[PDB]
Amino acid sequence: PWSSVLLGCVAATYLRAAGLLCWRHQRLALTAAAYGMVAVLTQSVSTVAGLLLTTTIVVSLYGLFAAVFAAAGLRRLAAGGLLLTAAASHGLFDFPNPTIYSLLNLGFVAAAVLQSYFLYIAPAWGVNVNWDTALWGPMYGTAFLGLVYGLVALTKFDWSSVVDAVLRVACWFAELTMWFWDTFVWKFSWSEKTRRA
Amino acid sequence: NSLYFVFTQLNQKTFLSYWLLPVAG
Amino acid sequence: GERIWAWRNRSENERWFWEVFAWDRLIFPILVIVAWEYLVPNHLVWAVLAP
Amino acid sequence: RYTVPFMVISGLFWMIHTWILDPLPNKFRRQEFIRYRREMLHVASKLNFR
Amino acid sequence: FSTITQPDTDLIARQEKGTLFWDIWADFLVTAADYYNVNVAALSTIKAE
Repeated sequence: PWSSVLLGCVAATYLRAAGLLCWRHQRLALTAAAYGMVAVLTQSVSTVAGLLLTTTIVVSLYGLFAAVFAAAGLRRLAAGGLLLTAAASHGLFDFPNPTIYSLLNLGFVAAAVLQSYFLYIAPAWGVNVNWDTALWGPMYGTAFLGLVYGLVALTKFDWSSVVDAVLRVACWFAELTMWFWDTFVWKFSWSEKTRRA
Repeated sequence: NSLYFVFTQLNQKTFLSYWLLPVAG
Repeated sequence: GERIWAWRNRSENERWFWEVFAWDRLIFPILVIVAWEYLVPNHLVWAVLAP
Repeated sequence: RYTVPFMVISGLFWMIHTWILDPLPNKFRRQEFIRYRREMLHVASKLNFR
Repeated sequence: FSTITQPDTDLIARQEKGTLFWDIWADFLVTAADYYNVNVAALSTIKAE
């Protein structure tokens, strides 16, 4: 779509918009109101999914602050949708009954797939991405984090599986190191202290 | 928790850790 | 002998620190870790996993 | 280069005093051992059954 | 001193084979006890061995 690949990303953010008395829902509603005002005017950390969400918030905040604060208007619309992405990730930051955020998660992952289609096939379809770094970067970044969210969320994952994988890799390298030592450097029957003297 | 932030001796099992000192010196 | 007896009753901690702790559990692990990291190449296996 | 020759000597002699001379496999090895006659012949001189 | 005053090849080899014979395959006392033992005179040439 050339310069309307940005309109495709805008449609992705509109899909992100598709997805009570506590302060968190008030914060989400305030962020959505800020998205509405910006769009009409410009024209916790202890889980891996939380890491991706925080990252998304940070990146997309820098994105809005690098494009909107700093078919030409699609370059501002696709960056205005980054605040909707940040609102969705701050909603999922407390993922609070999970059934409230389940549909938000489904819309988030579906439009992350749509952005990871549009922006990924954008260079091969004619348009160029390398031109504007501070504009073009954060949408690719949030699409990446969105996809790895649909991988770290869909399968439970958590820090437990990360620690288990790190321990398995270190354990296999440990047995390789012990075999290498006992076979080439010094036999463990020579290195250790023979008891029963 | 109930232990101190101190090392453990490596010469309780092998003397091989003593090979690093002259080689590095 | 009286002064040695008095000083041996006074100290009772520094003697264990200097006879048990100071080399084997304070200085020698530091020396072998620093020596290994100074010796082995800048490799993930040799710098982390093998030590 | 300094440590492998000791392993080479040890393996070279291990082939002649353990691999060929005296093996020792695990698992079911009843029918191969006449040792058990002597082993049960000294059971009252071994530790009280428990 | 601790390294030189350690068991040699003969003592180490007599520590694993000795364990294997009088310590690992001497668990047949429970087998022969559930089937039949007399012990004591199971030495010499009782012919029940």
